[PDB]
Amino acid sequence: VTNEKGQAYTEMLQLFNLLQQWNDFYTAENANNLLVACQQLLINYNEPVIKFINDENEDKSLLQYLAGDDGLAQWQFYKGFYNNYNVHIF
Amino acid sequence: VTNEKGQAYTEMLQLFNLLQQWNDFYTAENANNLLVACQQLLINYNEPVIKFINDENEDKSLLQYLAGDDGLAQWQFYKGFYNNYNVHIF
Amino acid sequence: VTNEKGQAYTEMLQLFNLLQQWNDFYTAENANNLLVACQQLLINYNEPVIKFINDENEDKSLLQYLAGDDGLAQWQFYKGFYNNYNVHIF
Amino acid sequence: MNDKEKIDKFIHSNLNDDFGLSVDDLVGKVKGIGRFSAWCGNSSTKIKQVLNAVKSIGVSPALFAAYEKNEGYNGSWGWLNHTSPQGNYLTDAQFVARKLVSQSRQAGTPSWIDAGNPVDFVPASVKRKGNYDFSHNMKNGKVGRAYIPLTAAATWAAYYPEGLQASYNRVQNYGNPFLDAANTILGWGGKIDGGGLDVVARAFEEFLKKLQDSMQWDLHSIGTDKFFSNQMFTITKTYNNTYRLNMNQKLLDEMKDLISRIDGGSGNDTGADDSDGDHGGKAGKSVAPNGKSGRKIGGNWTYSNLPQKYKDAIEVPKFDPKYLAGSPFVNTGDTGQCTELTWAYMHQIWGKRQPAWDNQVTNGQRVWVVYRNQGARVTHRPTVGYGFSSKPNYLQAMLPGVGHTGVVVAVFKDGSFLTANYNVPPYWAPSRVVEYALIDGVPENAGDNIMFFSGIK
Repeated sequence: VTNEKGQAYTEMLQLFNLLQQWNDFYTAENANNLLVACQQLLINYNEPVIKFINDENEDKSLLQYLAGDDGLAQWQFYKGFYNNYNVHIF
Repeated sequence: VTNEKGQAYTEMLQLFNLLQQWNDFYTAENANNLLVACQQLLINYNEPVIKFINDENEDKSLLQYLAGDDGLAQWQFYKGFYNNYNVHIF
Repeated sequence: VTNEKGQAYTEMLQLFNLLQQWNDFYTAENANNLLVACQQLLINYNEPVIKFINDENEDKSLLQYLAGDDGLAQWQFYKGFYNNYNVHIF
Repeated sequence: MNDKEKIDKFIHSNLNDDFGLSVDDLVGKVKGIGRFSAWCGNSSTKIKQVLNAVKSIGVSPALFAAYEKNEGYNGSWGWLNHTSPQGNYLTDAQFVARKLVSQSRQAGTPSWIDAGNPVDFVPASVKRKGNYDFSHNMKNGKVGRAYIPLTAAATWAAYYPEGLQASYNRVQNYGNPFLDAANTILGWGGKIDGGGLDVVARAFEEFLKKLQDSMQWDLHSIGTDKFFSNQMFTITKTYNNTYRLNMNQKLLDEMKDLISRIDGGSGNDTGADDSDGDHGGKAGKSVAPNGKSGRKIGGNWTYSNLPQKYKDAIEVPKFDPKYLAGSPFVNTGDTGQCTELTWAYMHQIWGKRQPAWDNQVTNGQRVWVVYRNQGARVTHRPTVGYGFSSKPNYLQAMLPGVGHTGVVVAVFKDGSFLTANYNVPPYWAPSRVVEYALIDGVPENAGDNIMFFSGIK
């Protein structure tokens, strides 16, 4: 049980650091938005997010793990997510 | 199993949002430090942190849950923690 | 008299520069708070502050000069000071 | 680049500038160099710890390493020359990195005179130009802001390099800290120089491909020569030599749904009578879907900041947090979710514990199915006291496959309605803050995009 809580904290920090590369952190509001966006990704899309975190490929996309290879599905997911959290997940 | 990972993600976000009230987020460096500090608190002091997160008292102190009612012990803990993470936990 | 005014301005600049090492300056509000804090220290604790400014020891602490070697007294002083000015004086 | 251009670009670089060198590039290059040799024992692991620590504090590993190489090793001094060591190698490196970051942001003036050997030889014209550059051109967090105030050698190196010579300063020959650090970083291979729109395009290309996919299926003959339609397209004879191509309504819905809703478009699911049937229901007021898809025409107000006219129009009791207590969403980590408000508020309005799940994932778009499976009616009419399920684009639904849910608390003569919601901006889960939003009516052909369900009786 102790390992599982430690792993969840590591997964959240890893996802946050990856998404931070595509998100401006100048404002405190955006920093809060990315934190909320990461916790909603881990709660609703755990298996996709864990695959994305553990992928060592330079061209890896979280959208591919979340919506598959269909660009229109990826776009519709991204647009819905960005409207809700103001966070980039490319 | 699914519930435990969701709960650890919620506890992390709740602790981060509480500690954010005492920590300036203007710099990206401070944001990473608070994320690491919250993970280290939940990994090493899970039971105290869960009590603090679930306390509805306005005057609740995380230091009281971590070091007890002794102000010198609370100060020694706070000083060691602040030196290591540059994070306020009052 | 001319020397005394020059000395007080040097003491204020020296204290401000020392305390600046422990205080994030990103915001104008924090810069204003440190200015007021340094003046209140030099007005109410001149002798302790002058000893701290003239100490060449790497481990020197302004709290030791203000509250003595008792860690609980140093904590109580620091907590009251930080609450009033939002400034670190370790 | 001449030496003056190197110094100028270097002092104007950010204190955290990597200079094109990673921590891994530096670890091999700093072996044998002063304190990296004496304190870290040339250990790649200890060197990486120091360089990562200074980087995390906001100081360039390349700048910190270049400084140590040029300054040299004195056992009595810490990583910053003329300072005692502070604790162990790592603690001292972190202390020096914090001092450099503080100094760079610090109020400062160039140190025109060496404190140890005070000779004023620098022309007042040079001092004025250097003071102007340092105060107006050199922003906080720059390399020059960290070093120019600390020493006269740094000030002379930046604005009067000839002052480093004993001829000019009348004391001794000084090293050039900026040129030596710049040359060391360049020698190491470091360099001194001083949005989903495509996704939109890919989406359009997919739609074009989707048009191809619809066409893949073979047509059937509708009646005789007059028509030849399938389920997506109609071939209708126009004249002896003419056929006009119409499109089946399904096709328009098939992709039109894709435009707004990625999956589940409209299921033509069993609905409710156009008649309000208030008698049929427990109570409350309803309005017919009026078209004008629209969306939230105002909202996210807490009860305290809700405009009085909308507050007066609320026909349901104000939400009481006591209904949340004992919530099944607390155990699942779903505290403050829109489904939790729907469950608790419908429990308050209907007086019975409402369903949270049906052995499937329950979310904003599907919660109406959970209630319907328990005998909860459901309708396309926004009805006061009824829960709603909305796929993305509707009633604040932002995520495809998750949707949004809440309770209808008022309906207006223009067909607009007020909703009570959780997990919407600015109060995301797990805040449990009730937010009121005005919605612009309902599209006539929304179907399962928007469903309005009652509470179980």
